[PDB]
Amino acid sequence: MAYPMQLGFQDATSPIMEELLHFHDHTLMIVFLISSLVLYIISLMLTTKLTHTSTMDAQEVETIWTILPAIILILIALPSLRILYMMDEINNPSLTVKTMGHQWYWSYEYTDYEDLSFDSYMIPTSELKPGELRLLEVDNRVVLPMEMTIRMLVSSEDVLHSWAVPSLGLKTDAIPGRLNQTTLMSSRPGLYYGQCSEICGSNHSFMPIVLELVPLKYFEKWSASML
Amino acid sequence: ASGGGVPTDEEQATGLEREVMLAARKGQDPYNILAPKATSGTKEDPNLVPSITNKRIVGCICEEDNSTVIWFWLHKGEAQRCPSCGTHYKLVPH
Amino acid sequence: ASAAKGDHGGTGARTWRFLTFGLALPSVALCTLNSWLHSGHRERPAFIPYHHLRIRTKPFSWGDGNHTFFHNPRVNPLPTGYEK
Amino acid sequence: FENRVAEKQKLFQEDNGLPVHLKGGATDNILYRVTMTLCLGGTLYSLYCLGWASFPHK
Amino acid sequence: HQTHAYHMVNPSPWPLTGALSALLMTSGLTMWFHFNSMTLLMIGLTTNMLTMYQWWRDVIRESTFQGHHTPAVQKGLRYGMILFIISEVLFFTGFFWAFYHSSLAPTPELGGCWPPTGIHPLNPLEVPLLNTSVLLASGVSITWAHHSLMEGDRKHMLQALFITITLGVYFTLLQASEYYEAPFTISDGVYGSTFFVATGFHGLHVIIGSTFLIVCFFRQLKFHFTSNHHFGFEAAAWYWHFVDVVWLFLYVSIYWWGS
Amino acid sequence: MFINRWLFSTNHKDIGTLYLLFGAWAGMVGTALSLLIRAELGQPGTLLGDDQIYNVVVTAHAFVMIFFMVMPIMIGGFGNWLVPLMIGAPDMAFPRMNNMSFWLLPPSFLLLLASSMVEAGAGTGWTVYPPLAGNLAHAGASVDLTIFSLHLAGVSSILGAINFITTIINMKPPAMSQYQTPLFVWSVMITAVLLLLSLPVLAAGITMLLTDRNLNTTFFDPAGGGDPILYQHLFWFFGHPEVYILILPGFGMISHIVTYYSGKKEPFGYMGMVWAMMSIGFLGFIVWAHHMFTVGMDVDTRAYFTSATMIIAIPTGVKVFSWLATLHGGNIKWSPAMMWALGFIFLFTVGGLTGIVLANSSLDIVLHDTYYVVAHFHYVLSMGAVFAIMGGFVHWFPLFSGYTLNDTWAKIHFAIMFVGVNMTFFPQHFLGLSGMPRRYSDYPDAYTMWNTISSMGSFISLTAVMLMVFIIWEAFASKREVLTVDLTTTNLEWLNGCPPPYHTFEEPTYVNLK
Amino acid sequence: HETDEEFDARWVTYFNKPDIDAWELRKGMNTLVGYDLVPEPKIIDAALRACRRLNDFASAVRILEVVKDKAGPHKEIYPYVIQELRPTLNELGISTPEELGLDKV
Amino acid sequence: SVVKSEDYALPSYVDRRDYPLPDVAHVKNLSASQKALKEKEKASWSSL
Ligand code: HEA
Ligand code: HEA
Ligand SMILES: CCCCC/C=C\C/C=C\C/C=C\C/C=C\CCCC(=O)O[C@H](COC(=O)CCCCCCCCCCCCCCCCC)COP(=O)(O)OCCN
Ligand SMILES: CCCCCC/C=C\CCCCCCCCCC(=O)O[C@H](COC(=O)CCCCCCCCCCCCCCC)COP(=O)(O)OC[C@@H](O)CO
Ligand SMILES: C[C@H](CCC(=O)O)[C@H]1CC[C@H]2[C@@H]3[C@H](O)C[C@@H]4C[C@H](O)CC[C@]4(C)[C@H]3C[C@H](O)[C@]12C
Ligand SMILES: C[C@H](CCC(=O)O)[C@H]1CC[C@H]2[C@@H]3[C@H](O)C[C@@H]4C[C@H](O)CC[C@]4(C)[C@H]3C[C@H](O)[C@]12C
Ligand code: CUA
Ligand SMILES: [O-][O-]
Ligand SMILES: [Cu+2]
Ligand SMILES: [Mg+2]
Ligand code: NA
Ligand SMILES: [Zn+2]
Repeated sequence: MAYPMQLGFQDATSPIMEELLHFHDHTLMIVFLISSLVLYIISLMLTTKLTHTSTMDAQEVETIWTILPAIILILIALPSLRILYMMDEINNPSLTVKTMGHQWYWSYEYTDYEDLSFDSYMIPTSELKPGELRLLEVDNRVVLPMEMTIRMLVSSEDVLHSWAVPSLGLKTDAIPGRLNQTTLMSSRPGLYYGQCSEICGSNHSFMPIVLELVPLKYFEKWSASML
Repeated sequence: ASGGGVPTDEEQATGLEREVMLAARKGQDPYNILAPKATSGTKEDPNLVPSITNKRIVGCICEEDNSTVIWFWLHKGEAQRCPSCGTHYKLVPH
Repeated sequence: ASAAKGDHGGTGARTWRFLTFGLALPSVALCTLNSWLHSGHRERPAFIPYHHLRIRTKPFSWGDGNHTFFHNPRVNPLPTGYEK
Repeated sequence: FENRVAEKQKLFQEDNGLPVHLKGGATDNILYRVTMTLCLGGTLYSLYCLGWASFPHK
Repeated sequence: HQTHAYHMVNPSPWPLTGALSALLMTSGLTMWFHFNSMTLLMIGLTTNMLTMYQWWRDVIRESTFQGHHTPAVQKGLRYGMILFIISEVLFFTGFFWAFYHSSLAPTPELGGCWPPTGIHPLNPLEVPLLNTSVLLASGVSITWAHHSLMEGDRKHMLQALFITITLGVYFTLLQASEYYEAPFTISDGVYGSTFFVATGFHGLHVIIGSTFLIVCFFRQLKFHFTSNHHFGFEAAAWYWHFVDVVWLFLYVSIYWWGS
Repeated sequence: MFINRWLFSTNHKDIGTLYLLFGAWAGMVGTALSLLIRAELGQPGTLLGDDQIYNVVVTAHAFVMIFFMVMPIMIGGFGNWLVPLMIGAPDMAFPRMNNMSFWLLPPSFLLLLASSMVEAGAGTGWTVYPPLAGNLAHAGASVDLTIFSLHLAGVSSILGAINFITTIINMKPPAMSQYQTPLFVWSVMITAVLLLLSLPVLAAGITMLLTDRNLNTTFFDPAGGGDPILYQHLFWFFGHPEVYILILPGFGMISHIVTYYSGKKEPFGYMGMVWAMMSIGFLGFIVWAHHMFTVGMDVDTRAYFTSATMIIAIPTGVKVFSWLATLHGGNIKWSPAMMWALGFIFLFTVGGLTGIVLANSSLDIVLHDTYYVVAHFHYVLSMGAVFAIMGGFVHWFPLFSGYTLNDTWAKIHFAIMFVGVNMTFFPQHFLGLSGMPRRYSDYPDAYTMWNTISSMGSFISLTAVMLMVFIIWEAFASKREVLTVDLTTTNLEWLNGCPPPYHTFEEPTYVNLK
Repeated sequence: HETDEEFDARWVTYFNKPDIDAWELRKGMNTLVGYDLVPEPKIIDAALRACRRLNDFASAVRILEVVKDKAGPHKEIYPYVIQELRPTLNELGISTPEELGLDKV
Repeated sequence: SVVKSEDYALPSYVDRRDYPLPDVAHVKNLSASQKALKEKEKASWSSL
């Protein structure tokens, strides 16, 4: 989850999210460098009483400041697209889970074997147990096996929603009539939080997502008990 | 087939359209449709700038293909020079 | 293509009148014959209350709310089937 | 039909200071008044309708 | 007094009455759709027609009767009409995109096929082919009208322009009959939606274009056009060819390929 | 006379003035809505109500700022005032149609205000996506009034585009080619081409939403075989060109301001600037699905849209470097307009660069629908488009009015606004990277510090807006009349005096061919 | 585009034209100061003597001021230029801006 | 001396360090003593 005064991304919980962190570090360095260069050059242009107001020939220097940005863009696009196609690669999941968005909560279906499904609603602020997080906890968490490739399928039974979990690098829109797929793999046990990420009406801010990542044998027994 | 009955512009153009038409036929351009062609622009052979008043704005494209046009009021009297290239212009009021 | 016709020399009013009466209106006449010749009602199919058809998410702003604007009782079933 | 454009040209070029939308004669003023009255009255009516629609009606 | 060739237009009320007619038509549609009443809408449609009539009347006064359409002014009006037609093309492009989006990827609700289960399309070789011949023919006859006008031939201009209008009206009547006879409706899923909204806006433009041709017909009867100056006729002809080409795309896309 | 002049106008300057007044009033509305947003978010918990009232405010904020403030001010206001003067033309091509482009906007605005007064308002986002905006989840008149508001604004701008393109192509001196017209005129021509092509597609999409809501069509409704995502394509096919429409006249004014207060007779690299604006205009039509990287599109389509979007940095970089090269060697005049333009160059660059971050579809999965997007577009809108509007307003106010502003007050105003907007939006990058979603009325507790700071920033910007009103009042109250303006040889719009006469260029300029 | 010496010689020739008129004096000086250089004393000398032929003492002083201005923060250029011009200043009776108190703000 | 609004189309005076010799003199009208001064300026400036 996010923590107070956080500046950057939530710590990565999945290898893909780790890849995104390093790619963001690379891109932000370039962003910093170019912004700072432009600010510096502005100050340089403005700090001399020397003048030169006659016509200036442009041809030579426009080569520099076309070719240099083109090279920089290529230096961004290459790692960007590598991660894109990595995130797309075939992986062979062990488990498929569906989630359906609704106004205003998520339901989950685990129907590889038995017909397991339940609804997952925000815990009202007045009912939080001590130490629980305002607007983030749910009554029924999305229990999942850690260290395993999971296929998430996402849809909606009413308006648009979007199913997100920032620390896993996931955001898949929930569209009625459409079954969108993403894959999820947590390197660690724990609790990982997300929030509805497409405006969906009166309680858009109040339909969060909580994944609970545990060893397979715990997930199996939990699954059985949820039937 | 064939036959007539459609008026011509000669017959039926009126107002400013007709003035422009009749002037063009005489080779004249009172409504500034054409670009004037430059003289050599010396003080001896200044560009001659018609006006219906005693001043008119000139735009000077000093060199072929300059994208910057140099604009100034030209007043009745002694020829004036473009402030960028010095080419001469003289107002001819009428 | 050059089509298969032939003239020019000058494209003029006479040529375009020639095309109008010699090609364009004869073609309209032919298609008018073809059409008013294949008219004659088709059998209306069995009514099936498919959920992707006869959509009603809001009543229409005319009539009883349930009839389309150029409703033809012979061939346009209502959501409950053919009327009357 | 005969070509009466010349007499229309005389009428609409008469030096009377009228704008072109009134230069045909009294019929122009009537049609203008009808148009503007419908527009301004209809606009006031639309504002009443907004007033009506802005509140719940049992 | 000016020494350029452009038109300084007298101060005019029609921009304001046109803008207000747009307010009345849109608030009128809202009232019709949500408050079961046509009153505002009928006022808006009326003031809209009044505005268009007086505005274009004044343009005729300014040009035919007052002589303000110099060649430079006409050239601006040519660009204006071409740009207007371009915006109309892009408007139709949105509906063709909707049609291809839905028909190339038919969803499970349709049966996963195009045409959808339960849709029985019109035969594109019957009235739709007839309406294609009708608009193509009108494109030939309006070209005859144009050449007759340029050659100074009043009678054959009027004959050809009358034939063009008659064909425009024929198309509209055929299309109205096909709308009544069609066994599917605008509420028949995305097939009906795309069919009737796209051909419906096209039919509206045929009516607009026919009205514009009729205006030209009565102006021609009153000798407004010269053999060299007749931009209103040229504009109505360009608009008419645009209506014909949109029909050809509809016929190939929706009636034929989409059947 | 008053009605003839101000309701029946066929004069490009008076119609420009009408647009500037309309846009200034809209700007107050938009500012109030922005303060309501930030009041709701300025402490954790709920201030106003749930997300419906909150997102009616957000939705209106955006529509007002975009369609009633920026576009009327830049295109209707500076465009009508300056374009005919900069080409020596005696008015616009269609001076009477021009007046209708203006008068469609008060009705469009009335329709938007009506949408928020009836039922529970249109709480949809300015993107108006179905099915939230459809007749089940937004039953009643509000969304239809919004659609009609957009229809009228769209007609206004399409007819305005026709006017500007025709005027700029057809009404220059016969010797002046397109490559002798000023960059602001180019910027308006290209913006008008974008308006002409993109707005009809928006009109098509929102008409389909209207018929899905009222005539039982199903363009966007799966039950009929429709698709919500089709709406998104049609909307963004307009919506990406629209953001270039919002900035391009700003680029044009920045070129004139930087050139003028550098003491230069011309911008550096004129044909490069023309090339860059045309390139940006063209590329802005082939990138729209970067608004759709999380909707489930195939990976090769995501790779194409990532790459095509990033290319626009190259022409845009040529413009930024050319502005810097215009400053180079200048006799710099530190006028208030120059300060706006310098702040523009830097802060626009920052927002353009976070836009390049977002163009990477892999990273956009995590940034999409978060405040990192909000930060990107307020750097280019609140510190780009707005800074160009303020710079142009302070630079050309003496031309339009004949009176001078107090330059010390104008510099104070710039200083306050600069602090305010940066305090508002810079922390929103942190909120975005750390996962705060868009269109939320309340947030998990961890996000409190940056939301508090951001809201405090928005109040500083409010103080700047109030001070702007006083500064305009003080200028009209004191009546310091303009005497001499420098550099008129390369700024033709000043050469008829301040304010210019009602009719200018009744006798056209003389320009020979040589 | 040319050698420095060719540039300076063109400018000396320009100002040395015997019947140079007031417009050409101003055009010359206002064009020259647009370049990225402080004009060589030999150019300034020719401009000052043009001022003399045009009976314009004030413009001669102004030309010395614009030499100082074009040097910017390089405070060594203007005293060097004046040093090089002192024979001409004395011959023509041209007082410097400093001698006239015109360097006071 | 006094600049007027109705003078906007005439060459004007400006103080700009990059336009050292403006298009007009700051003062156009001369008193008797100022006329005598301009005459004296035609003689050696060493005598001023
Ligand atoms: C003035 C308005 C404006 C402008 C000009 C831009 C310009 C750009 N925008 Fe922006 N954008 C918006 C307004 C604007 N945007 C809005 C309103 C939204 C949100 C819509 C909504 O959902 O409500 C948005 C959303 C948006 C998204 C969607 C993100 C998401 O929703 O998840 C993306 C993704 O690619 C994007 C990218 C860019 C890019 C690459 C540019 C480029 O044009 C920027 C190019 C500029 C530079 C790069 C800086 C100058 C260049 C140099 C100094 C050269 C060297 C630089 C490099 C080598 C990189 N924008
Ligand atoms: C031009 C566009 C523009 C501008 C200028 C602004 C300015 C501001 N915006 Fe907004 N904003 C949007 C367009 C804009 N915004 C859009 C498109 C959205 C997305 C909507 C959606 O999600 O659907 C958005 C969303 C948005 C949000 C996110 C809401 C959410 O996700 O829940 C927030 C929150 O802080 C915000 C705040 C502000 C603030 C505090 C300002 C302040 O900086 C405003 C300060 C005041 C000014 C800048 C004055 C403006 C007035 C003038 C310039 C008149 C000048 C007068 C003369 C020239 C005479 N905006
Ligand atoms: C040639 C013969 C036909 C000619 C054209 C006839 C009508 C054209 C009217 C306008 C067309 C514009 C689109 C309106 C949308 C739908 C009309 C589609 C065409 C039509 O007429 O569709 C009819 C339905 O009309 C209906 O719902 C309701 C029809 C009336 C309601 C119109 C609602 C207002 C539409 C809003 C317009 C917004 C425009 C914005 C433009 C902005 C541009 C910048 C089909 O009838 P049906 O009974 O369903 O099936 C036949 C069964 N036998
Ligand atoms: C949901 C319902 C929403 C409804 C919204 C409706 C809103 C608008 C109400 C419209 C009222 C229209 C009244 C008639 C306007 C005629 C304009 C015209 O004809 O403008 C002409 C220029 O535009 C030209 O040519 C070429 C351009 C002609 C355009 C004609 C009008 C088009 C209006 C609709 C445009 C829709 C665009 C659709 C495509 C997306 C003439 O320009 P003027 O400056 O007048 O004169 C110049 C003088 O020299 C002439 O002698
Ligand atoms: C040829 C054309 C106009 C030149 C003129 O007629 O004045 C110029 C103007 C801007 C130029 C372009 C811009 O300077 C940007 C690019 C700069 C690179 O150095 C070459 C390609 C590059 C894409 C240039 C190609 C070409 O020289 C352009 C397109
Ligand atoms: C996004 C749009 C489909 C819109 C729709 O669903 O209605 C589709 C239609 C045609 C597509 C393009 C064409 O298929 C051609 C290219 C194919 C490449 O694999 C991706 C880029 C590429 C350039 C495509 C991008 C995108 O998928 C496009 C533009
Ligand atoms: Cu569900 Cu937002
Ligand atoms: O839109 O960026
Ligand atoms: Cu975009
Ligand atoms: Mg989203
Ligand atoms: Na809150
Ligand atoms: Zn010149």
